[PDB]
Formats: sequence, structure tokens, C-alpha cells
Amino acid sequence: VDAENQVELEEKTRLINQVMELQHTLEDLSARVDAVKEENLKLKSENQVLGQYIENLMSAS
Amino acid sequence: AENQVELEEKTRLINQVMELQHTLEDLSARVDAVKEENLKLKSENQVLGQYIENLMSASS
Repeated sequence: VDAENQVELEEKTRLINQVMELQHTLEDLSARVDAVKEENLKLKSENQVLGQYIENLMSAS
Repeated sequence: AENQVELEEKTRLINQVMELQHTLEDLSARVDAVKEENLKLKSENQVLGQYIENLMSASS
């Protein structure tokens, strides 16, 4: 009777915490996104420049 | 009737959890793809770098 409403209350509490944690996890992640795509573009630039230099050193032989 | 109202509330709550899980699963898959490629590129640039400093440290 009132023991069923306390099961349901405890169940909703657990789901509510889950929404909170999910939304936090999701925020941390969305804020890390641009620093990851930025690094990716750097590394692609370095890679291209390095490969191109190796092409020139090797052709000089 | 009143039990139907409490179940709708719980369903909007469950739905919120599911949608947040979906959004997070997608995003973290995307970011992990990019992070995996970054690791591959750091590994590759180190190989190229080391090779340059060898060809140059041979003609010096």
C-alpha cells in the first residue's frame, strides 16, 4: 500500500540519478570534442609535411 | 486511471535515460574513432621523424 509507493519512489530516484550522471558524462565529452578534432588536424599536417620531406631527401640519392 | 498517470511519468523518465544513452553512445563512438586515428598518427609521425633524423645523421 504505502510499501509499494516507496518501491516506486526508490526506483524513480535511481533513474533520476542516472539521468544526472548521463548528462554530466555527456557534457564532459562535448567539451573535449574540439580539442580532439584540433589535434587530429595538427597530426595530419605534420604527417603530410614529414612524408613530403622524406620524399625529397630520398630523391636526392 | 491514477495508476496510468504515474506510469506515464515513469515512462517519460525512462525515455530520458534511453535517449541520453543513445546520444552518448553515438558521440563517444565518434570521438573514439578520432582518438584512435590520433594515436595511429602519433605513432606514424614518430616513425617518419626517426627516419629523417637517421638519414640526416648519416650525411653529417
